[PDB]
Amino acid sequence: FLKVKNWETEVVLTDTLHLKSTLETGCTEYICMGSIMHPSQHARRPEDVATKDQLFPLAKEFIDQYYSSIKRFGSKAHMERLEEVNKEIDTTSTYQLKDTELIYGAKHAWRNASRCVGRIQWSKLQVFDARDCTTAHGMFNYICNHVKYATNKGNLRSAITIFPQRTDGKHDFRVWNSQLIRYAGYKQPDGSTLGDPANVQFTEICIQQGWKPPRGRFDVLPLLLQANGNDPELFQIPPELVLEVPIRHPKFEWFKDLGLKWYGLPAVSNMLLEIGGLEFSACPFSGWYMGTEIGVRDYCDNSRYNILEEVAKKMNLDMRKTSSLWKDQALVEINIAVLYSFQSDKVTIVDHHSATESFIKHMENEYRCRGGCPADWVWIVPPMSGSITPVFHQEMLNYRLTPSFEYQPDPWNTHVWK
Amino acid sequence: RFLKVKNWETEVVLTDTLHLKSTLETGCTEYICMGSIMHPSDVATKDQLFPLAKEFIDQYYSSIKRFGSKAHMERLEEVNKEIDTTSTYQLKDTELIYGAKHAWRNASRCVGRIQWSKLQVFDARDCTTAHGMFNYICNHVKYATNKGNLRSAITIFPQRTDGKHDFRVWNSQLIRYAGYKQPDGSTLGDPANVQFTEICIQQGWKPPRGRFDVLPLLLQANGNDPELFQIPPELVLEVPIRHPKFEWFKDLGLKWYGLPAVSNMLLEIGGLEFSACPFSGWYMGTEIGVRDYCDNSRYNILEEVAKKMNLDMRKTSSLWKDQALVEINIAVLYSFQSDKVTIVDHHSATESFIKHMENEYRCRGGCPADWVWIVPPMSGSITPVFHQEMLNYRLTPSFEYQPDPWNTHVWKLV
Ligand code: HEM
Ligand code: HEM
Ligand SMILES: N=C(Nc1ccc(CCNCc2cccc(NC(=N)c3cccs3)c2)cc1)c1cccs1
Ligand SMILES: N=C(Nc1ccc(CCNCc2cccc(NC(=N)c3cccs3)c2)cc1)c1cccs1
Ligand SMILES: C[C@H](O)[C@H](O)[C@H]1CNc2nc(N)[nH]c(=O)c2N1
Ligand SMILES: C[C@H](O)[C@H](O)[C@H]1CNc2nc(N)[nH]c(=O)c2N1
Ligand SMILES: [Zn+2]
Repeated sequence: FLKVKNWETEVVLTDTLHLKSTLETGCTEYICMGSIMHPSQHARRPEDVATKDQLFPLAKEFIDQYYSSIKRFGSKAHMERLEEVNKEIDTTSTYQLKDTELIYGAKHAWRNASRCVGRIQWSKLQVFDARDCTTAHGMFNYICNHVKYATNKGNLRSAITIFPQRTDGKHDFRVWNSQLIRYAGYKQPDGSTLGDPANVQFTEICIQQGWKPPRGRFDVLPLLLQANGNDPELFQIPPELVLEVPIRHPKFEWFKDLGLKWYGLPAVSNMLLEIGGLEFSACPFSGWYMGTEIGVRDYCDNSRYNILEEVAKKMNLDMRKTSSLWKDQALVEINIAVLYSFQSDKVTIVDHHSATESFIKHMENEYRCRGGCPADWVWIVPPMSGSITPVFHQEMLNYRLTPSFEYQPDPWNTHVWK
Repeated sequence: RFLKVKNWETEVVLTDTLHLKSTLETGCTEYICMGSIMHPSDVATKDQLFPLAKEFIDQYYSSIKRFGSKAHMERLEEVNKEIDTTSTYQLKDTELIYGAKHAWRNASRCVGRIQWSKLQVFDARDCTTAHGMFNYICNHVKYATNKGNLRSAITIFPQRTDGKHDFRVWNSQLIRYAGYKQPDGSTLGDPANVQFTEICIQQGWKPPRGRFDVLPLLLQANGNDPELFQIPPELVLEVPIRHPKFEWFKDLGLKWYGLPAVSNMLLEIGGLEFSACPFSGWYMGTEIGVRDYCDNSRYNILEEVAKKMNLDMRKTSSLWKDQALVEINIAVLYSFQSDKVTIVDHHSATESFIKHMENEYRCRGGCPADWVWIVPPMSGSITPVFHQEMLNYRLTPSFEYQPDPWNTHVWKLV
């Protein structure tokens, strides 16, 4: 047993779920790696060509968990499923999930994502089975339908589309984009950057693949889709599917003249979904934004759009010294505008006060029914106004449960072209 | 072996070898991280104390380029005789200074460590009575305050012996405002300090029952009952909080004290335990402006400030709390700088800490840092530390938490 305490309310919770932890965190009793971005390379099966004694134990564990989840441990269907997975592995070196197992696994990977403040929503996830896909054109069709369903004219719905699992590591399906909808970034001749600097490398690959860049500040990037290990292919998302929000301020009339906008649907497309030893290398998932992601990180990181200096100018703030807090003052105003703008256009968004409150409630729920909730304080606490949100004062235990979402390498570092 | 940390904003990568030198638990396991737990998890025997002392003496003589020297070997033998004959030993003055500075250098939660080697150490190990502790502390406050040009200092009282004769400052800081529960459930003054205020009152303190009453010192010498002392008011430097643009802000009636001086921690050097070791530096603005003034459980002034700002408080998404928070923190910094009382804003402090960290990695092989504490409680990602990977581990000498003394003291009178 391990207790976590909220230092604002004095609520103490007791964690037993961590006893089911599978993978190393990176920490030891002598060193804590809680702020390392990727602390551990402890995986569940070697790189590929997993033998029977390597894959079957992972499959048995997942099937066991699913059938226990539904109160059917030891049932005929459970025992039948085990022998079924045994035969498939024997005859194909892999196995295939039932539709129910796939949905269960995708929801539990989200439920297990310790870095995610949005998991109160975890069991409301629309799962699109795209395991019949064979080509980049088919991937594009599946993605377009995902975007259209999830956007829902601004009433955003959480969804995930699951493309065929990895077989041998040479026939991977991959979305080369980091998100389905991102803005381009361009290296200027003098040395500055136009657009989004995070995406300069990916933009150059698109350009180097034939994409004609409009060379603007908010150029929706094309999709670069790889099916069955083949060379990736470019597709333009139909603009009527890409919902965008112009950013204005409820007090500063001049704010709109900064020419800022952002897109409504965040859709992460470069993670790997791991279920029962199976690896889904293309599994784009989407929900909706917390305001700070755009207002604090996308707009105000120094290596991102870096707009703090410009906003502070128009606000006529004393920018001579840091102690005037001109950065902090402009940062607030920017995040007010982002929220006001989304809310004005009826595009789903959550502020960091409401999101963190919801997450404290989700923590309650999880400790009550499940005996714990893995949570990464470093990621859960919002990047502004940390201590006036409830999660700042909440102790959290972090451990790794399966199914899960994992990082994976950018495919241009590993793909051999044709 | 080596460990690498990366700054994701600059892509600077640093190599940590110093973590190999740690031999104290963090609390994490290989399968669970407790990096956000506030504290994870009578005194030492002869056999426990021998290697602890050896490691520290070895570290000291290595630091002065005298490892293996005749003086090094004689000091080890001298220390060993004392442990054998007395079950304990006494630090040399140079060792004490070195140890106190390195406890600071090793404090993984402290963002102000670029200053670590400029620490005035007051040796108070000859003190025997609470009156003596008062004198030592008044002198500390006066030296450290320096009419607003704050200087870092520590005063070190006698080390623990059998655990039955501890020296303790019962206060959590040397200067701190009282808090009073009211019968209607409200709180006057600082809610954080209600319990200690009650203790003082019971010991005979007559409270003014105001919003900013400087608490008395409650001082325990040699394990005796603690005794009350009033710090002379002219030694307590205070700053009235006003705002450079909101003329109404002064009418909030806010003030704070200029000298932060923590007095409830334990200083461990070579296995010796200094249970009374108050230390002082200067404030980072957010400590007062974000935590002291805006924590819901503290002075909790967000509502009143936001009211006077005419903000829409009907919905969170107006970010009225965030807007009021910045203005309060502007006022705190402007007020201290106008009165020429040393303070550091969080941007300047985090910037210096990154330079300190890099310097430490270059000259020492690492710098244990607790990201959860180093990142300021507001505007996190617009400071450089937010993007800095860090490694947390425990080196000694170190500052440690210890139980509040009223939970363990066995009383003597009547
Ligand atoms: C429903 C609304 C949701 C909200 C408001 C939300 C909120 C967030 C936020 C703010 C982050 C931090 C992102 C960053 O700093 O880059 C995050 C991380 C994450 N979210 Fe959620 N989320 C939502 C839905 C989902 C869904 C549907 C999934 C998957 C099915 C998911 C999985 C994850 C994962 C895996 C991470 C960790 C990312 C990483 O390690 O880089 N979230 N979430
Ligand atoms: C010189 C100026 C200094 C500054 C600006 C500074 C800044 C800070 C800040 C902001 C914190 C976090 C406090 C909190 O959030 O509660 C902290 C923690 C800490 N500081 Fe420093 N500090 C300074 C000097 C010192 C000195 C002189 C010492 C001891 C010799 C020290 C030892 C510590 C320790 C041990 C902690 C951790 C306390 C804990 O774990 O609860 N600091 N410092
Ligand atoms: N910071 C940079 N790159 C960078 C950009 C973005 C990210 C974010 C990674 N994660 C994206 C993510 C994951 C999970 C959730 C979200 N946000 C959401 N609300 C959702 C997405 C899908 C469902 S909810 C975003 C990290 C580094 C750089 C600046 C300059 C050069 S690189
Ligand atoms: N927040 C509460 N309690 C509370 C918890 C922690 C603290 C402060 C703990 N840390 C003090 C500290 C330690 C180290 C450095 C500093 N800050 C400084 N700048 C220095 C102090 C000495 C040298 S530098 C402050 C105060 C009240 C409560 C609300 C309601 C009931 S209790
Ligand atoms: C070094 C540090 O771990 C890194 O900058 C983290 C900090 N916390 C974060 N928290 C969230 N939600 N997203 C992030 O990208 C980061 N970055
Ligand atoms: C639960 C969490 O560890 C706790 O609230 C911490 C967070 N980080 C902190 N950081 C600092 N500097 N001071 C604090 O008191 C805290 N509190
Ligand atoms: Zn850890």
